[PDB]
Amino acid sequence: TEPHAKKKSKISASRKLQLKTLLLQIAKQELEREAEERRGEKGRALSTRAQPLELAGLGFAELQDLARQLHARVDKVDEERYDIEAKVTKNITEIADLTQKIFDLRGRISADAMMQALLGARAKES
Amino acid sequence: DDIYKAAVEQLTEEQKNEFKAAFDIFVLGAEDGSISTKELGKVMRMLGQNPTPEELQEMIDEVDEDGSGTVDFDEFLVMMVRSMGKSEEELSDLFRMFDKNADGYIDLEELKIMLQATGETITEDDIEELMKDGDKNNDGRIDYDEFLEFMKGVE
Amino acid sequence: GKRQTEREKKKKILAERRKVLAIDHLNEDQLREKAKELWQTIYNLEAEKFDLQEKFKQQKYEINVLRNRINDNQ
Ligand SMILES: [Ca+2]
Ligand SMILES: [Ca+2]
Ligand SMILES: [Ca+2]
Repeated sequence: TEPHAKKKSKISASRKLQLKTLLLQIAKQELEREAEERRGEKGRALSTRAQPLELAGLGFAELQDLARQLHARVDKVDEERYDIEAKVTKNITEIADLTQKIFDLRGRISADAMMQALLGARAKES
Repeated sequence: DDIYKAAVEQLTEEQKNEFKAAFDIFVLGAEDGSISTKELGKVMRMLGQNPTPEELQEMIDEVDEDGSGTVDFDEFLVMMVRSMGKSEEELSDLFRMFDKNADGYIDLEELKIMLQATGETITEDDIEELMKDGDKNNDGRIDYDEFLEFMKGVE
Repeated sequence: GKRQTEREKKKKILAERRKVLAIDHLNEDQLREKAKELWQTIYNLEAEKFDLQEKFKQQKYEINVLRNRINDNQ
């Protein structure tokens, strides 16, 4: 290979660093915003999927039947939860495998001490 | 690179003058006024170190910006500051926030949107240079691995 | 093959998690509380289901990125 020009930039590395720092800050704010919005979404989903009990005016036998109905629903919802959990579990196995794959594909003396040795008393600032 | 370059920009003149005096010791007698593995080895051994030729070559390659196989004074300053950030999991979550269309890449539009959201005055040069800084393989976008290098050492 | 083992495992885990409903000694007031308790269980299970659905979506994103990284680095 032959030599080539160095990368040159219109802006200072000091400016780039400031911009990157601010970029990470706002990404972090957007992450908190996402979490808050997801909490809101969770509240609304739970309003629909698990609506409040109406117990007023149910007699003894009606209450016995309701408890049996709710207990049956517990079984059904647990089964649905299990099914999504099973998909999450399979994704974990896939994530672990792909993470290993990409890792594989991707696979002194300090200036202080050096300056003291080379320059002796002429090293002050450094 | 970026965090080291910034440290170099902030060196005082007297600091740079002292580094120049050190650089002159390294390059004494060199054909092209530059530090090759020959000069680097000589000085490292003078300093009591015993690097292999491979370690020597690697030390040069780390800071060589023009592929000369040698270290000039500007590259020497970077070598000096190098000789003295967030976790990957944390950066992975932040990456997702840049990636607004969820395609696994940060494009120029997504970078622009993020930069404007900072509240700083964003010039066209700010946008073009950051993208060029981040995009190592010249496809005009920042992939996950490029993003990690791009943010390396950023607080 | 793999399907009948996944199915029997599912049946086994759900069986182990199931509670006995014993309400036959309870009066009206106790039954109302028992109903509220079961409702809360359903609520908590739905909440856990929601968390898993959100995790699943983030996982699909992560998998897509990983697949792109692998393709680009081969
Ligand atoms: Ca060079
Ligand atoms: Ca994108
Ligand atoms: Ca790129």
